[PDB]
Amino acid sequence: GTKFPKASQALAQDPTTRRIWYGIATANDFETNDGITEENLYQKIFASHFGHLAIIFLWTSGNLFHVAWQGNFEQWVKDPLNTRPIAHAISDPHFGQRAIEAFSQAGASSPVNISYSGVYQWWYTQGMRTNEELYNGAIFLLILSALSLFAGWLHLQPKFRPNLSWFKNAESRLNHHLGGLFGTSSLAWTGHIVHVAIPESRGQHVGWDNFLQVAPHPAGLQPFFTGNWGVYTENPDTANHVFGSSDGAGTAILTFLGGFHPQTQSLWLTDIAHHHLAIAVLFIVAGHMYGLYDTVNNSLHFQLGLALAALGVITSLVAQHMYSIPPYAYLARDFTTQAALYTHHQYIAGFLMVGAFAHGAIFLVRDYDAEQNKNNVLARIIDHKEAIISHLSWVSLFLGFHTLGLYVHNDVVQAFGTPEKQILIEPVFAQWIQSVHGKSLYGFEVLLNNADSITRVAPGSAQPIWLPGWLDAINSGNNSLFLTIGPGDFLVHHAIALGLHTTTLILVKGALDARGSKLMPDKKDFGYSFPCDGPGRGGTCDISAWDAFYLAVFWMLNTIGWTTFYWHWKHLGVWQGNVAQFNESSTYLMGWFRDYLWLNSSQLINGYNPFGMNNLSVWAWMFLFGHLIWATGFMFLISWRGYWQELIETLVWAHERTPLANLVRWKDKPVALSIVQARLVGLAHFAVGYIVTYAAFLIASTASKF
Amino acid sequence: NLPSILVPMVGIVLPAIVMALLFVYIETDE
Amino acid sequence: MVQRGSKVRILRKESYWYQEIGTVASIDQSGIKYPVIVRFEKVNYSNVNSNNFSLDEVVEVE
Amino acid sequence: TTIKPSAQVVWPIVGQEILNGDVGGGFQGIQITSGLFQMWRASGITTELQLYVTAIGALVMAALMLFAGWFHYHKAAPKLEWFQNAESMMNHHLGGLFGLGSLSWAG
Amino acid sequence: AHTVKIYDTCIGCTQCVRACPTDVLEMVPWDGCRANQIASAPRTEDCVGCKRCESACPTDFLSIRVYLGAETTRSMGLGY
Amino acid sequence: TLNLNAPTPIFGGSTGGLLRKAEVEEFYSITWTGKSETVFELPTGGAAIMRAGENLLRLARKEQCIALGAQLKDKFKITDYKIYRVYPSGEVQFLHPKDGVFPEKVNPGRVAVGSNKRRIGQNPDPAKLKFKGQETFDS
Amino acid sequence: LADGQIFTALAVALVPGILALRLALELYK
Amino acid sequence: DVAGLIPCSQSDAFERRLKNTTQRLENRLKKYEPGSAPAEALQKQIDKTQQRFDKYRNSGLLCGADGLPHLITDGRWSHAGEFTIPGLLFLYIAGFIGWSGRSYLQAVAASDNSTEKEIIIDIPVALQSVSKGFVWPLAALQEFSSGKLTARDEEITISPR
Amino acid sequence: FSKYLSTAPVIGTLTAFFLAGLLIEINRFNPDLLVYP
Ligand code: CLA
Ligand code: CLA
Ligand code: CLA
Ligand code: CLA
Ligand SMILES: CC1=C(/C=C/C(C)=C/C=C/C(C)=C\C=C\C=C(C)\C=C\C=C(C)\C=C\C2=C(C)CCCC2(C)C)C(C)(C)CCC1
Ligand code: SF4
Repeated sequence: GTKFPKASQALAQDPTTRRIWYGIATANDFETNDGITEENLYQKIFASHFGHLAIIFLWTSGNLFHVAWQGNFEQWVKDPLNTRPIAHAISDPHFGQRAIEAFSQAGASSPVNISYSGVYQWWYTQGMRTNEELYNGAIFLLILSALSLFAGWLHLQPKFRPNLSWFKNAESRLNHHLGGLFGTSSLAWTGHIVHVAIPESRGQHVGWDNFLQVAPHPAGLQPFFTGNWGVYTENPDTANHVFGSSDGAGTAILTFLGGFHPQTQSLWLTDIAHHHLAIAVLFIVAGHMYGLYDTVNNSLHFQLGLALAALGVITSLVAQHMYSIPPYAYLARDFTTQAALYTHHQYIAGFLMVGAFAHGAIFLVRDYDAEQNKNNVLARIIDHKEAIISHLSWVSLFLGFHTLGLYVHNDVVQAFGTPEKQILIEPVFAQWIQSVHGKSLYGFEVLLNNADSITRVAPGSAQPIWLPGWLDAINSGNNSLFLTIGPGDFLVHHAIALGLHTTTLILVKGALDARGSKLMPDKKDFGYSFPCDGPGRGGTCDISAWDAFYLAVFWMLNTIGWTTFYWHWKHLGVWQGNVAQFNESSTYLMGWFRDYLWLNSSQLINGYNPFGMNNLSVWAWMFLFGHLIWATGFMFLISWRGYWQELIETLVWAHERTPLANLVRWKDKPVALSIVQARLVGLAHFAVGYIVTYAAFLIASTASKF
Repeated sequence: NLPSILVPMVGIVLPAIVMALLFVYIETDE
Repeated sequence: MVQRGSKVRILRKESYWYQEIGTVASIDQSGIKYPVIVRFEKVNYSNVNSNNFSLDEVVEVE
Repeated sequence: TTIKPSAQVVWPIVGQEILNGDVGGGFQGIQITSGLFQMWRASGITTELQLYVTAIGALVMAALMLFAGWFHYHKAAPKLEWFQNAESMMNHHLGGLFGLGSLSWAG
Repeated sequence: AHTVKIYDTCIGCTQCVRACPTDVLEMVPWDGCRANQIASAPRTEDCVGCKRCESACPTDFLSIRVYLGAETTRSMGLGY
Repeated sequence: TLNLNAPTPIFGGSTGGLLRKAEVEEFYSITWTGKSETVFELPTGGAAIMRAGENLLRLARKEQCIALGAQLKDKFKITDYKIYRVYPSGEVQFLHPKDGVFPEKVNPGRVAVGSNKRRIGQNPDPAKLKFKGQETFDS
Repeated sequence: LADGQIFTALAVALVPGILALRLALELYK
Repeated sequence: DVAGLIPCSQSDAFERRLKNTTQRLENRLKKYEPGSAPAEALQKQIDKTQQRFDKYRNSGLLCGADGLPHLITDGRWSHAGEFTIPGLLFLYIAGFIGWSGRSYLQAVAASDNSTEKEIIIDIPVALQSVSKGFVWPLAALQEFSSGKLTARDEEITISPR
Repeated sequence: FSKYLSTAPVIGTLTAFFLAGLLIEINRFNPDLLVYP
């Protein structure tokens, strides 16, 4: 009968330690707050969003303030090809003389980090040149974070609290965001490219002190109204042009060169601007157009579960398109920085997609009404529900037996001294597509390997001018634009498919079995996350919808891991110009053990040793740190509540019976973590361990050999 | 002269108070 | 009405053998609700074979 | 000293016969780590023939114990009070099994 | 405390009552025939939620169901 | 009535019994009349001895009192085990049998509380009770 | 950078420093 | 030349693997007595390797830059021998045991102890389903066209909604 | 005994004894079968 926790009234009467844990676990779980109403819920969400908004801005301000103060951007802009970007200083009192001596690196005198987020390459392209331009963004974001905070506070006050109808006006939000949020922002970013970014890449300084005076083009805005848009197709930059300075600089602000800049190996600024200007137009027009709509509007989980499903899709795209299409100068050449950005965003994509299906299952338990959803599209998947899972179950089984089978087949015959007996399947359907995209390496000789096809010529309106720049790049093996593939790429791609199929099955089944099955017809009555249904009826562990999300988090990490494992190993050879090592060893699993894990861990594992230490001791310590916390998760997942609760009782007895200690007492009675709690806590250790093992290895292995 | 004071305030001094405030908030009642 | 020896299919969807056939041993001939006892070749998750079912939950395919 | 032991020569199929690698002498096989070669050398076994009877003596004693599991249950299985005679069991296992069984090995 | 509900599909077998380790349940006369009996829960404050009860019901889709709720000293099984 | 005091068994032990939960709130007392001087397993450790009695044992949980008398029913046929809950440092005296007869035997005059007039296949979805203080299985 | 611009940054950080103290109280309220 | 692959007759690194394996066996053979049972195992291990290389040299296979033969499947009938006829060879025998279990269980489940003959499987009906398994691609066409390869969804156990 | 040979494990091992031994001889007889000619 204590005041804490406020949001959960029932928890507040629990006299044990469970109260504190669950009071944290049910705090921001607003849908089960005591005495809550729908109108208060929506107004609270809006304000909560501002807090997140402020944090992202502060984070980027923290990404700005520390670089301007302790980084080396001004030093970096001068010759990016050898300077290591500095994240921030190292102020750790436990450091010794020899640890300061090792991390005083990147040409610094005090210890600092070597940054790998790529913000230096991104900010350069955007037009930032000096540390003081950095200092402006952090200060500006500080106000914007406080302005979002004030606004969140503002829209919670009586006179400014919105009504319910405003929050549920779905069509207007899409219209206003593709109008505003998408339309106006993309068009303006083309403007920031042409009014700021492009001049600075051509040696011309444009700042607040002069931006109103210097125009982006010699005689612009007289052709603009008269329809003579073609004047902006004036003289681009020559192949001899040196990025960031005026030796070879042109005057174009809108182009369609295609390919990559020969020096930077990244997109043309003028090319990025036209793309954003064009997409902007598309969203502004579509944003002026406005039974399932009555269902997607009343469930906050359905909207979010699609919003993560949209976020999860485009997060994967960001990883796929940034490694093959580098958009920032020299970002293709900073290989560790190429490695961190791909892995990071791919893991995020896995969480959102898994999360999308997780919140979908919550919708099915608390909001899906069988009688307001009848004879529509939603309830017709529930109709043949047993069919979808059963077929999906088969494909996973099918994929697994054969994909593992081919790898083991190759391994054995290779183990016996006979590599020629391996089963190596050429990715001919894939090799078709690159050849259809213009890659004349595989020689399939149709569709822009065909020099006369109507696609390459485009006899309609003489449009196709991305083609020269593109064809040069697709045949040169100096980038990652449609990388060469062989037997290794075939097997992994089917493994990834196997990973995508097994991960999707559990998440779809979890949502589809959330409301009920034969083993548990009334599952919906117990809510989303509950322990089980006892040892009766054969046993019911891991029967809750939450547990399905929980098991799937193990499968996604494996899937997203295999993708990042594949992407990493392949890139090692290309960056070291010896693609042959990977091509022959990646078709059997011992190669991934000998030439990928063991081989690339040589330096990382020697970050410190009995003879000294180097600048990789953190990564070496973190690697071991990750292994420990990964393994710590196994403890909570294998040993369950009962064992611990009985163990705790002997400690409670011992404390109360020990003089000089008996005198003091706990306020909350000690109890073991809950059944669901342990799964989450175990998985959290496991997953953090999964990443911080991979983060330590990925960064350290590449930073030592380049 | 700036981080040498600041990091043992945020890492040491700050959790000594914000867990002290969040000890008297978890274990008090109405 | 469903007799004794009556091979019936469950319409009560909460049953494990919903949309499956078993024969009726008997019903209760009293004023109680839920009288029908049905036996199946498949066993449920607690490995039993019967319940007091009702007659608005069965069909008479024979 | 130099020659490592090897038993289990592998059959000539796909390349599992490459496990029959050069061990020393005119013999090729899987290097055994069971220590039977250093065990039998102390026991004095110098020709393959002496061992040959043994496996036979290990087969016929396997048949004798399997018949004794038959005979002492299918025909003549003892009383409960024959099992609760612990002191006569402790006397015999100490004296006969560990005592004479090491006395005979001392012989 | 935990919630223990008893539905009208009870066949008066009395197994559940005798399965409960803390004596939370008891049989009471059914009025639809005055010959059947149904279980009743006068001591829900002692239910630990072990679910031993639900395992004892023979009926194909149990008549007594235990939905775990707010925890207290009694329900958490503490000797302390 | 508990008639305290009553003779405790001849036990002498149990680190596994009755620490500072009891003296602040809610401990227990089983009572029976054991028809021998046998030895029996306690829930804390196991052996005390049953008296002729007036037997009495102060336990910690109502769970612990029940599994004692189920053994008294199975292994000793002592049907007279009468469990309690103490005065001021406990709550409600004489919980079992609350109606004078055994709870596996049916007694009229008891109240059908929790008795539900529907099936569980006829259970509503929480969308018909959403944002409402009604609970999905209530009645 | 400079030494003085660092403290002007730390002086304008109090403008987030009072509203989050108010908004989290307001999100609690 | 389906993806730049050169044939194994004119693959130069593929014929290099044959000069690399027996030389490792020749180092294994120079040290031994050339009449010993190691050496009769050392002349075999060359020649069992040899006819494998003279199988893939002669098959018109497409070896890669590694010197190793690869498999092509878009299925054309120039490269049908990689996947198609070794693949449908699985499919014929898979429906054989597939029409064993489809046909064994419908009769035996109409018995008194219908499940002990899943434990103690009768040697009559199993070898019949060996004979009934050989007619698997033809027999199921009059099953589905009559409808007795599936059921209606009022006959099948289906999880609640 | 012959009915004991009709129970599930012995019939699942002796049938596995035969078809596996088919592949032992035919991979000694016809070695290294990647492709059909
Ligand atoms: C032998 C009778 C038999 C038949 C005709 C089927 C038929 C089917 N199974 Mg099932 N299944 C069976 C037994 C059978 N199963 C057994 C014994 C197991 C445990 C190993 C499974 C586990 C299983 C899973 C996990 C899945 C299926 C699926 C399927 C469907 C797709 C085909 C497939 O890929 O199978 C799958 C093949 C396997 C899992 C491997 C082979 C299974 C065993 C080892 C075959 C053993 C045969 C036995 C030795 C024969 C006895 C001889 C005697 C009859 C004379 C199809 C309806 C899938 C589905 O749902 O499709 C929609 C699916 O995901 N089955
Ligand atoms: C059934 C499981 C399955 C799944 C999920 C995938 C998924 C994929 N395949 Mg794979 N593939 C499969 C089976 C599968 N394949 C089979 C059986 C073969 C022939 C051995 C291949 C041969 C193959 C090649 C050569 C390539 C891919 C590629 C891909 C990827 C891109 C899509 C594509 O090109 O599809 C193509 C569509 C298909 C192959 C048809 C779908 C598979 C059907 C359902 C299998 C049915 C088997 C059939 C009954 C066997 C009878 C043979 C007989 C007719 C002769 C994608 C991950 C490409 C890639 O790696 O891109 C990066 C690529 O180049 N696949
Ligand atoms: C299930 C886990 C769990 C959790 C989360 C809690 C939580 C709590 N316990 Mg309880 N308790 C538990 C189980 C638990 N308990 C168990 C199993 C026992 C033994 C039976 C106790 C016995 C107990 C007693 C006697 C007391 C608590 C108290 C507390 C409260 C204060 C935290 C504390 O005093 O830790 C103390 C921390 C430690 C013992 C860790 C050792 C610290 C060493 C010396 C190193 C730290 C020194 C270092 C310099 C750190 C300085 C950092 C700074 C510079 C930033 C907190 C609510 C207190 C309370 O309730 O007040 C009324 C209290 O008096 N607990
Ligand atoms: C928001 C992201 C962010 C992050 C992760 C960091 C991280 C760090 N800062 Mg930096 N800092 C930031 C923003 C950030 N800062 C901003 C916006 C400013 C200008 C106001 C500063 C001004 C600053 C100075 C002067 C110094 C640091 C220092 C440091 C380092 C040691 C810790 C410390 O003393 O902080 C002190 C932090 C401040 C004085 C201001 C922080 C203001 C941000 C917005 C707070 C964000 C809080 C975050 C959301 C809380 C989440 C946890 C909580 C909910 C439990 C550490 C690397 C020290 C250093 O450089 O060591 C080498 C140091 O001397 N920071
Ligand atoms: C051509 C080709 C190809 C492809 C293939 C494919 C694509 C296929 C698919 C497939 C399909 C698309 C088909 C359809 C199907 C569907 C369904 C619907 C199915 C079902 C099935 C069933 C129904 C079965 C039955 C049976 C039998 C038959 C026997 C046994 C029993 C059973 C019942 C199981 C490849 C490249 C590889 C190679 C080359 C050529
Ligand atoms: S404790 Fe775990 S295993 Fe036991 S019934 Fe609950 S969920 Fe199942």
